Amino acid sequence: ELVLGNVTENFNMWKNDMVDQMHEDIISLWDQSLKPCVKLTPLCVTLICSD
Amino acid sequence: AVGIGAVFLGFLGAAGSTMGAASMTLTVQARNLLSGTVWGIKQLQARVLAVERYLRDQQLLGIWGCSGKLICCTNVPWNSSWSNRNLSEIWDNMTWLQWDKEISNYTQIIYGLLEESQNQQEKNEQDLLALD
Amino acid sequence: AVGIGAVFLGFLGAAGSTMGAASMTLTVQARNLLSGTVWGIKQLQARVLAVERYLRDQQLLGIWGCSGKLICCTNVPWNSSWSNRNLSEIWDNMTWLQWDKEISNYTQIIYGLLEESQNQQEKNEQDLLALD
Amino acid sequence: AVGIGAVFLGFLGAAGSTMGAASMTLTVQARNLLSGTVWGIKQLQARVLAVERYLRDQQLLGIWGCSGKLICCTNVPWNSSWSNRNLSEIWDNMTWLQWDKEISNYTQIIYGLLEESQNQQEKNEQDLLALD
Amino acid sequence: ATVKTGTVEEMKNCSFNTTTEIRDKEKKEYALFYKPDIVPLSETNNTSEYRL
Repeated sequence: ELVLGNVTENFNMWKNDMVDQMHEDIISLWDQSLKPCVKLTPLCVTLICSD
Repeated sequence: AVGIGAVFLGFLGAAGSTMGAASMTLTVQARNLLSGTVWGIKQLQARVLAVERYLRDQQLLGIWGCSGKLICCTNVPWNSSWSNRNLSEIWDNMTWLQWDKEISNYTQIIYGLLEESQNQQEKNEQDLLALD
Repeated sequence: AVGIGAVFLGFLGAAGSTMGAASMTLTVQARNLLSGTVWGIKQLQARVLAVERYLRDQQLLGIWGCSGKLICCTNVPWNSSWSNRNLSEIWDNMTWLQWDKEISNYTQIIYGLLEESQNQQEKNEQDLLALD
Repeated sequence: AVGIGAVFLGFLGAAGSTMGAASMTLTVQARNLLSGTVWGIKQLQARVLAVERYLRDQQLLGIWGCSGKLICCTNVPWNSSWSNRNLSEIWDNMTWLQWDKEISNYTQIIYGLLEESQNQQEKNEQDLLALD
Repeated sequence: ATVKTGTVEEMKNCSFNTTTEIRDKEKKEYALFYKPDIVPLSETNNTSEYRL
């Protein structure tokens, strides 16, 4: 709830670091959640197809 | 803005108040410095730094005097080159964050003085206790 | 049961003795609250919680007074709404565990009283050391 | 060898100086006892041991007295069976390391005297503050 | 590799069927190996047959 009163502070949107924490946490979690799942290696066979 | 239940429980909430008026709130910051798969290592590393931050402060306070006192006097005189303001500006006009912009110059000079003041005092008390 | 070498070294060994006679054993508990692959994470989380448990008590005693004293007085009068017993019942009849069942009500009233009792002491000493 | 800016920042550097001379340097040791994939477990385990070591020392110093004082007197007399030297050998001739080779025998007898010495004092003080 | 002295004959020239990207198609392929990586495959009439 804490509005700081008579303070003024120099924010930045593009020089910001916390965006790269979001980015690394995202990739490291995506890649973690795939490790237990079925690798499609046996499925690289010759497909025969029609429309 | 200021309320003693929560002002430093989200930290910082008195920082506009000027240095004299801020000095009644210090306890709320102190009591909040220590709250609480690879994410296990993230939390452990974050916790262990927050402990060492706290202990390294409490150790400095031990060595200079005073051991837990939040506010204490020190028997180190304030040098003319630092003396650039009348006391009333410091206590009644500046904010703590603004005062830091000044005394963030030359700080370790003060810590060297503060440490050695305590050494000489413990040498002196030891002789008084040797007579006593 | 009681024995100051081991009573609290596996903890709690005095708990039936009544509140007055337990006061001689506190050091045995105070000296033991800090004794010492995914299993590595279980042990690290066990250790770091035991440190944070300990430091948070030292921070509270530091803020109310007294900085490391095991026992001390506090300039908070004991209110009639808590005063439901004579001193002899407390020190000579109840156990600490029996006492907890009462003063586990309203405990944060007391911690509010204690913290502010210290603020006003440190302010009042600061004026005297300013006159000294 | 001795130099207060670094002597104990790599630790130990006064160890040849004799016990009386080394006593001016103790602060440099204290202020350095707490500096700072599977390798993350190795580092966390090193940190967490450095913390618990440091705290168990401060816990003892609290319980005996004195909670932050680096040097204090203790109202335990020195028994004749340890009194095997004149004070002038101890303070002016031996090194701290050479002294340790003696009182590394039977040190726990002294801890049992120091701990119990504090109890009897804190009971005595409580009876005086009980009339304050 | 070209018969001759142990300076050249330190190299064997060997060929084998690799599995392509396509699990059902195997392709003949070749490489040079030093004699210490290679051992004569048994169960044969002292032939040109080998393994790692």
